[PDB]
Amino acid sequence: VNSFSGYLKLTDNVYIKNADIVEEAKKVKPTVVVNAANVYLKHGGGVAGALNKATNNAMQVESDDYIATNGPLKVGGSCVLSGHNLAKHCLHVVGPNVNKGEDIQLLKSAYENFNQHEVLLAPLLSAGIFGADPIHSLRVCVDTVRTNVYLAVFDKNLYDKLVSSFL
Ligand SMILES: Cc1ccc([C@@H]2C[C@@H](C)CCN2C(=O)c2ncnc3[nH]ccc23)o1
Repeated sequence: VNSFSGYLKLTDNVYIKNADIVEEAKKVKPTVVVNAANVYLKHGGGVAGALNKATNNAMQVESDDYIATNGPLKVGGSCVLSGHNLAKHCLHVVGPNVNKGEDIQLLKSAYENFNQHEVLLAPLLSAGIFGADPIHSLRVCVDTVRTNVYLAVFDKNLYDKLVSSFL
């Protein structure tokens, strides 16, 4: 039993809710919140900008030190950093950004990072300002992630479409 509330169950291990991931993280304090990161960990907008704003920019400060030491992530890759006031840990995962021309096949590699964590609160990777079809992202999630994932979808209209079209 865990504290996630109000989710629709899609499969054995994937759950979905119309929610603001920032507000959901603030209430649940999950072990892991996933950030929709880029390779530079520049948290300017979308989910990343919102998560970073909620940490009062502490996420960005920590991320800049990470990059200065380690260099950029790979598209499809991830790193574990602090969850600050939102979660124990933040798993920064880089899905391909279609608006930069990155290969959508890398979306499966991106979701594979979730399998290193037993339970996660997450957005749909490569959705929103990353330009991919969220219906496709949900399909890849379900077919790739084997651990327990709680997906927060900010847009109510999109949430209803994802549910109604789910196979
Ligand atoms: C066109 C459009 C607008 C928004 C989005 C994306 C994808 C859709 C499918 C879900 C919501 N989205 C997020 O990025 C998101 N999700 C959860 N919590 C968030 N908090 C701040 C942003 C945010 O796409």
